[PDB]
Amino acid sequence: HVYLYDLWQTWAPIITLEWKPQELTNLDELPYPILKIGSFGRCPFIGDRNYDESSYKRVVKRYSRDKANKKYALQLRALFQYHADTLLNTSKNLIFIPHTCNDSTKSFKKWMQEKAKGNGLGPTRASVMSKNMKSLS
Amino acid sequence: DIPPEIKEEMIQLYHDLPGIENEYKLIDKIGEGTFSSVYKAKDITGKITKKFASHFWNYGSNYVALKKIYVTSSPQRIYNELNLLYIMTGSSRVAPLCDAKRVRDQVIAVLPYYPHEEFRTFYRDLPIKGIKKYIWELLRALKFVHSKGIIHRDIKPTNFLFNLELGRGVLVDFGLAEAQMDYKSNHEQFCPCIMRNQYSVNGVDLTKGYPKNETRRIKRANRAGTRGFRAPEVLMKCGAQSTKIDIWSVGVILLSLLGRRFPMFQSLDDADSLLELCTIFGWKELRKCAALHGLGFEASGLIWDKPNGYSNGLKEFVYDLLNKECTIGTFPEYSVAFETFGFLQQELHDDAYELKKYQEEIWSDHYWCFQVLEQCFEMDPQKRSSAEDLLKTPFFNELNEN
Amino acid sequence: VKNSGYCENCRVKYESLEQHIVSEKHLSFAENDLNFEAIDSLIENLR
Amino acid sequence: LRIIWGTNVSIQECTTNFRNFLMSFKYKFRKILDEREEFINNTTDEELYYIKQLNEMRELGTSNLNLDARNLLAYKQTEDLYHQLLNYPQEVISIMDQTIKDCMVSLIVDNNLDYDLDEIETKFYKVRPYNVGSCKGMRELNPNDIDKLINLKGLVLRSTPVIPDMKVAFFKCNVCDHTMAVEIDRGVIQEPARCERIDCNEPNSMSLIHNRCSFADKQVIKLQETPDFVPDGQTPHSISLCVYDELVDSCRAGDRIEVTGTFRSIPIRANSRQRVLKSLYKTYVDVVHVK
Ligand SMILES: Nc1ncnc2c1ncn2[C@@H]1O[C@H](COP(=O)(O)OP(=O)(O)O)[C@@H](O)[C@H]1O
Ligand code: BEF
Ligand SMILES: [Mg+2]
Ligand SMILES: [Mg+2]
Ligand SMILES: [Zn+2]
Ligand SMILES: [Zn+2]
Ligand SMILES: [Zn+2]
Repeated sequence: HVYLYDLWQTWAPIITLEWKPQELTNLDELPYPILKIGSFGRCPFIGDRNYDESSYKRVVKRYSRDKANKKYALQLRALFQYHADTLLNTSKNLIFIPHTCNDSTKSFKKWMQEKAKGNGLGPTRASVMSKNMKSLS
Repeated sequence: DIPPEIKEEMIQLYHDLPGIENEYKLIDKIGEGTFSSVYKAKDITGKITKKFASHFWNYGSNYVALKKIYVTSSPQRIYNELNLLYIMTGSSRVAPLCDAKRVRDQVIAVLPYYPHEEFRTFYRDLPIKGIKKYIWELLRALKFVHSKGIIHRDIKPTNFLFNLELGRGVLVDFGLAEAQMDYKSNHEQFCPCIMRNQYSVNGVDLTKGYPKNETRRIKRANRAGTRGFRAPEVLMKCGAQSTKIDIWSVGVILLSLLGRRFPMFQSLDDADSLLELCTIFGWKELRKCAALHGLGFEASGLIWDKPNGYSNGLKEFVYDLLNKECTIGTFPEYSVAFETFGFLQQELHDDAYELKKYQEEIWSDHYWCFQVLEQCFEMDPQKRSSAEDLLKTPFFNELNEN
Repeated sequence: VKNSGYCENCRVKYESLEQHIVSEKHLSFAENDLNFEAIDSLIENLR
Repeated sequence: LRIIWGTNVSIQECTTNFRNFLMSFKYKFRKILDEREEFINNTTDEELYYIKQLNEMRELGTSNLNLDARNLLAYKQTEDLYHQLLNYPQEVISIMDQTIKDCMVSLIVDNNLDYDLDEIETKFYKVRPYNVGSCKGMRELNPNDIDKLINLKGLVLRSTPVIPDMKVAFFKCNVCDHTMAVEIDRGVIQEPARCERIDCNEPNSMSLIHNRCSFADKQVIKLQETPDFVPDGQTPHSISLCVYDELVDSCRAGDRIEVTGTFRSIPIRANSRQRVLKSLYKTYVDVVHVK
């Protein structure tokens, strides 16, 4: 369970939620989300549901999108490179720090080699629920 | 060459606004929001061009952004919006209103159009220089805002318009913005949440229990914000919400850049946000914050991958975020995240001359970014340094050129 | 379709916005200028 | 979503509809349903009926709201809520009470009134409907009409004294003085078989204290109907109303009243052999509103 309460108990508890052990059987749908990171810059607490980073069709689509946006990213880096400003930067083309990291391009080459053969507002509501409401629920 | 399916609503609004046909010509709809929609239009009469001409960024042609609020919004709320935008005119980082008028219920606000680029476009591929400049501008804007003595509850990249070609950005939405009221007429009694109303039997302890029949009231505190970008202060309904919730949101945006995760905190409710904070920081730390704010908190039985983990700091967190991307290879070859990856590899212990100069400078920049992140990410409000204090960081040496 | 929300001006929740705007209460509220007097006070101060 | 079992009522939808009706009711709608549009007033019809009523409810401090069901029929959005109210008295009435409390506290909050919400949330609000359709008499109420709103008019012949009704039992453990209080649910009290304490366990330690229980008022009123329609050769029939709480001692003998309430049926025990019930159910009427 998770329990957060007023120290002086003058006001009702804010969050009070408890879960039976049986509903916790699956690790994918915990009521309290887990840090299942996923990939492709998604939410850290969500992942690649119905998605596989190694799926060759997905790899090809992402590679095509990336090669489409190569020039724009290069323009961004050229605009912003160690001068802390744009107009001050006005007067070397690039700096590439090497890494052992795998990327879209290297993984793509590996795969090719492998296959080479509503509103936002709501009415204010009361806090105390009647006992008859509890019975009805 | 524009979707006519938008043109029908354009002309509908046009004839719904009989005092605008001569005044302005509608160009296009540029912005969409939860509380309103934003329309681009041309200025028929040049007086508005002369008015706040300095305010109008002179990049490109001068256009005007039209603020068509939704009718459902409270007239009192709209009055707050227009008054707040009125009383911070001429700041060059806050957007000043130029005109405002209404037709019966419908109300339209005239704002200077700010040519910007979508946050989705560039968060992945922004050099740490870009983060530096963006955060510097944003903190200067919030410094002005807090100097004026208000709180802009909804702080998010969608509500901040930054231009790369100009290299500058301005805040626009002030929809949920709240003016800081008079807090009162040591820090342990600063905010134990006993303020304003309700200010100044033993043997029974509800430490491990929830009453069967509940006969007590809930906190009544403002909860305005966004899905995510919400501070522990407001998240636990902690009383006397301070301006520093804004800088907390700023730090959240900052961390979103460092990790290339846009939906950084997918919180479907308060519970999701609280548990996510528990994951990132630790059960004990969140309990300590709640105790500081005069609030009991308990959680047991839950399983965490990092049990009170990440106490090393946020470095390990962004570290394994980038680690899994590295193993997969999500990022492109030219992605600027790899330099950050190398920075964390080096610091966690886990021609060439220009190269060494460049890497030294990025060492320093990543260093200072990570020690300003922890500077902002602290639950204590009184300890949380103000926006001017953030700007006084050694990371912000580019203001020193004044 | 998705235009379902809460009309704080009318303190009412609507399944459809296009019908709430043409609702009798909402139309009467729109036709009443007494609710917008404070707004007009700062509107005129612009000019 | 989530209709209750045995009913056609969904809590969320019914609360939404009732709030909608409360916010946007004008007496001109009832005038339209009355085909009395030539009598439409510019002042009273314009003003919001129930919002104003809830206001004076707040200042005066009363806890009971009297609702005219034909007003619900007037509002298009709550035409179905009318039939839901007739067919399902208790559930819909509780829904209405919760919605009234919600609307009161919301109206205080939205205007930021200086009046404190301490009293409001602690108070219990009640909705008392009336003008619920026709009378139909009592000879014409088939057994399928059990637990429905009915409208009865007649003469109050006799009124019994106040009968205490147990609400909370006060069983006391003789051994360890474990005095547990048992609330009554659906007219049933469950005795602790042994001492509810774990350290002390003695089944005979329980001995109910009659005097320290908390009771509630109950008055039975004998009403002789005077239906608008009478079948051939039908002598007048007497029905037994059962009022509760504040309505006790309100209706005096000889008053010609019109009463609305829930048509109930209860087994009657054949006292020849204890705990044996007759298969014919006695019929009575719980009372919600008296005009
Ligand atoms: N002056 C402006 N220039 C360009 N885009 C704008 C401007 N004002 C608003 N927008 C766009 O419209 C969106 C919604 O406007 P905003 O004032 O934030 O409304 P809301 O109160 O509904 O959130 C912003 O997120 C932004 O994309
Ligand atoms: F959706 Be806006 F940021 F009010
Ligand atoms: Mg906004
Ligand atoms: Mg806004
Ligand atoms: Zn506090
Ligand atoms: Zn409305
Ligand atoms: Zn005992």
